[PDB]
Amino acid sequence: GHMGNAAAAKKGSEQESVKEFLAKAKEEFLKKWESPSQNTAQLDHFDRIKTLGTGRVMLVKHKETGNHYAMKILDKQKVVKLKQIEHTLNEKRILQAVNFPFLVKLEFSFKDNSNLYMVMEYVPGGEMFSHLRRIGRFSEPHARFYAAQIVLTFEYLHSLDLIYRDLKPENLLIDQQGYIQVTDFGFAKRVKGRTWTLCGTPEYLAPEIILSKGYNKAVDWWALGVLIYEMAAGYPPFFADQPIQIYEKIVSGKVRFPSHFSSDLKDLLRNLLQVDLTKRFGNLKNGVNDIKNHKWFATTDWIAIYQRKVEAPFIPKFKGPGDTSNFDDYEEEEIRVSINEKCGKEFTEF
Amino acid sequence: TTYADFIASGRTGRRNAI
Ligand SMILES: O=S(=O)(c1cccc2cnccc12)N1CCCNCC1
Repeated sequence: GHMGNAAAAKKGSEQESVKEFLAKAKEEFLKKWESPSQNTAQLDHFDRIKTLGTGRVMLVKHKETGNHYAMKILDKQKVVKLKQIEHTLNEKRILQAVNFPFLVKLEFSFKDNSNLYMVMEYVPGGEMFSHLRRIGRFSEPHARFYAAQIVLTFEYLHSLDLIYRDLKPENLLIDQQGYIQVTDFGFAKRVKGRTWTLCGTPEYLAPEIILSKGYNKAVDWWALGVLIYEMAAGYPPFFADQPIQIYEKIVSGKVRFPSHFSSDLKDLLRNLLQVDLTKRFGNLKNGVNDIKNHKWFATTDWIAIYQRKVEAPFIPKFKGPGDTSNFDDYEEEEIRVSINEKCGKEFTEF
Repeated sequence: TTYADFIASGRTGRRNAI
């Protein structure tokens, strides 16, 4: 066999320890899932500094403590117009219930007459997208460091019956230690069986999202394949001028690789970007272990990644607190709070 | 090359959800 007695015993114990950890993690999550947190601050506790992204996310500073945060501002009337009510309430509910080193932490939340506010920790290193486009492509060890954190995060989320559905470099931030933070849960859904919603980003959609058939958590493992491909190649495996042409390529599944990709990497990606759900890694009898035990991850110490004891390959430049130099610039619209309360009934639970 | 096709696709910037 591939493992002698010692290595076999070690791997089996590690995999049982994961089960033990996830059982406790799920009990913790479900407690907060059932009894959420609300209205833990108000607007005038913060000074607005700068727009980090676009509703809109702004760097703010806590007046009392001087701590910096990223505050997401949603216009209640806009969310209603876009039929986003359920999406927004669910994002807040998820963020206040989960807990994992690579998931952004919601520190405060509140609402006023016009807006909903989610105040999260400030992740100063900017988006992965920025650094990927800046250096072109990541070397395989670099790409693997990020990928391992996504694998652990999806293992955690999937144990809670959460499907993520929004993976892409634009939605992954780099923290001051060089580790990844996942932030956007507007498309996540808690569902045990199949679901059908057409949502996500074209380059990252699994075939079974595109096609009318139902799908399950395995779409996230397809999206991991897309992410790892894009990190290591510098462009995604399926693209074209228009989303319709992208979907046609995805459903064909004919994937080609750069000549510098290792054989281990191509083998992993062929098993993740697998159109046949009966064969896709992450969807088989052995679950996530088919991925974590793949040769491309042989040098990955999963506990050490989780414990954040691995040296990161890239450490963002931080010129002090409140430095936004790793983010793009956006036009600054003033925050307006109406005399009159808007859509109060629809957003009671926030 | 594949990269040049990617540049020519116009989808090299930030991508929006559908
Ligand atoms: O960078 S954000 O503004 C952002 C969001 C949430 C928490 C954040 C924490 N720190 C910086 C930026 C943050 N962003 C919004 C658009 C979607 N892609 C990446 C997340």
